[PDB]
Amino acid sequence: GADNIDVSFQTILQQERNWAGLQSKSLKVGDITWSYSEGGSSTKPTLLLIHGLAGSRDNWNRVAHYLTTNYHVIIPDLPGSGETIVSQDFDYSVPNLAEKLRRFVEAANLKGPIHIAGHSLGGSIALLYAGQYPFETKSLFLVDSGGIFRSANTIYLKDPTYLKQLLVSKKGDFNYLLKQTMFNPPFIPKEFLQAQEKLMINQAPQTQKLVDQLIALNKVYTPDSFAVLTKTIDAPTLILWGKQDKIINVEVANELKRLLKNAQPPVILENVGHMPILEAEQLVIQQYVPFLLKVETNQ
Repeated sequence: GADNIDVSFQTILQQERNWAGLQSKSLKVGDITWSYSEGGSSTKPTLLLIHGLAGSRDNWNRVAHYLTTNYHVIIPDLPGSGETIVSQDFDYSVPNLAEKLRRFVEAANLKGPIHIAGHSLGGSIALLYAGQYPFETKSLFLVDSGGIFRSANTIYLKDPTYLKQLLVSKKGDFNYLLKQTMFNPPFIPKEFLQAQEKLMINQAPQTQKLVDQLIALNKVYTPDSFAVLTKTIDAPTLILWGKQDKIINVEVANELKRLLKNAQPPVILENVGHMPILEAEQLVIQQYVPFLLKVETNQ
């Protein structure tokens, strides 16, 4: 008819980043070409936002929109995601992702203690970063974070081989993934869903490598190992969960609270799944902005 919309999905992503007050940047650090979003004034406190498995920097756009006015926001595409380029034989283990993220923070010249937020696998990376670089970590915000828990009660945590069922490798897989990761998914036009699914299918060989590394990491380390790591983290911490999270059960939020010395009581969002940053961004910001103000005042 007379009202056809003809647009590239990449142009849509560009417009959403602009709406969030972000611009796309690139930085070569060793053998990695990092793709990242950056917003806000360099005079403002630095915030590093870390996405999860098979995600991308754009997962944080809805939340970042509320932070780029008063904060200096940095959102990288991790190896295996978005436009970040790595070697064909890259090491996708969580320890290597945390160490290479530190090299990126250094090369991006983001000095002093920085506020760090992590979603899902991003939360696991944020925890390792906070433990290895405590004087470089101003605060921690864990959104349905991974880890190795005694209170684990999902098939994905009990046997990470089940993470292979969440891989997007063929048409229709993205709809299956959304049904497992979200309880209140946002509005996603069918045409946008299909475009996003295709990008994930293109990254599938890398996601498979990440998953295999995660399976091997879970065989090596235990909840005892995780307790040793969390014992070393003194950073003030905010924990937020979706009550309906099918990937990492909500009981784990209380375990993280018990394990982290300076963690606040967890925020549990009713009718929200594993991705509050896309399912309830205004409710996430309602908690995170007063937390950041409190940490800034106490410093």
